[PDB]
Amino acid sequence: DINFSSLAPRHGTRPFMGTWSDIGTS
Amino acid sequence: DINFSSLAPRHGTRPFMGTWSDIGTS
Amino acid sequence: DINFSSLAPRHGTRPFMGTWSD
Amino acid sequence: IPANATNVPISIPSRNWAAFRGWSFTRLKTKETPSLGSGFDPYFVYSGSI
Amino acid sequence: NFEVDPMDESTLLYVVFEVFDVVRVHQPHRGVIEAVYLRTPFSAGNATT
Amino acid sequence: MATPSMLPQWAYMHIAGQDASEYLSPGLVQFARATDTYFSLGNKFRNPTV
Amino acid sequence: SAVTSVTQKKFLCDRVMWRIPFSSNFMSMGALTDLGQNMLYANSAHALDM
Repeated sequence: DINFSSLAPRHGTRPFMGTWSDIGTS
Repeated sequence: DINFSSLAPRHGTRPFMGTWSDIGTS
Repeated sequence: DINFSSLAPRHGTRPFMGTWSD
Repeated sequence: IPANATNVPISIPSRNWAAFRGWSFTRLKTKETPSLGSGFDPYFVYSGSI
Repeated sequence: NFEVDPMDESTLLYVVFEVFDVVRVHQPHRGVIEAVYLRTPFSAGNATT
Repeated sequence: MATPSMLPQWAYMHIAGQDASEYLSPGLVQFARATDTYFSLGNKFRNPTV
Repeated sequence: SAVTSVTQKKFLCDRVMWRIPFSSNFMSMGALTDLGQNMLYANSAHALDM
C-alpha cells in the first residue's frame, strides 16, 4: 500500500491423518 | 515444540440464522 | 525333610473350568 | 557432577528410541534440589527457589 | 559426554529425554474407570509385567 | 518387552494415526461444536502430528 | 529421678543372605519362577541397574 509489502504465493497446508506437514506437491 | 498438539476436534462452528442457537447431536 | 524352591503346584487355576465367550 | 570436576560421563543402556524427540539439559545444585520419592528428606536444608 | 565449568560445590546435571507420556482413560460403565498409560522410547513395564 | 508393542500401539494411543475429528464418533463431533461457545470438549482428545 | 531419654533400635542378622525373589507375588512356587519363563516368551535383552 503506502510502502510496498505485497508478496506471497503461499497458503500452507498439512494433509489429514493428524496434521501431517508436506504433501510434497500434488 | 514442547508437547501441545493435545487440541480439540478440528470442526468449525455450526451454521445458523440470527447468529446463535443449539442443535446438539443433529 | 521339605525345604525351599520345591513348593511346586504345576497346575494353573481357571481356564480349565469351562468358559465360553459372548 | 563431583565438586571441581570438568566432565560428566553419562551412559544409557541399549534402549529402543522409537518415537524419541530431543533432549534438554540444565545444571542444578545438589543442595537446592530435593529428593523426590521420599516423604521426608532430612538433609534438605534449603528453602530458597528450587 | 559433557564438559562443564568447575564449581566449588557439588552440582547435578539434569538431562531430560523428551518422550510421549500418554495418559488415556475410559469409563465403560457407571462408577468404573480404566486407564492405560504408555510411553515410547523410555517406558515403565518394559521388563516386568 | 520392546519394539513389537510400541509401533502398533501408536495409533491406539494417538501418537500417530488419525486426528480427533476422524477418530471420534460423528454424534460426539456434532455435539462438541454445538456447545463449544459455553462448555468445551476441546483439549480432551489428542490430535497426532507427524 | 530418671533423666530424659530417647529410644534407639537395631536388628542383627548373622548367617543370612538377603533374598529378593524374581516373582510378582514374591513367593516360591517352583524353582523356575513365573517371571523367568515370562522372559522366554518375550525374548528381548535388557540392562539391569541396581
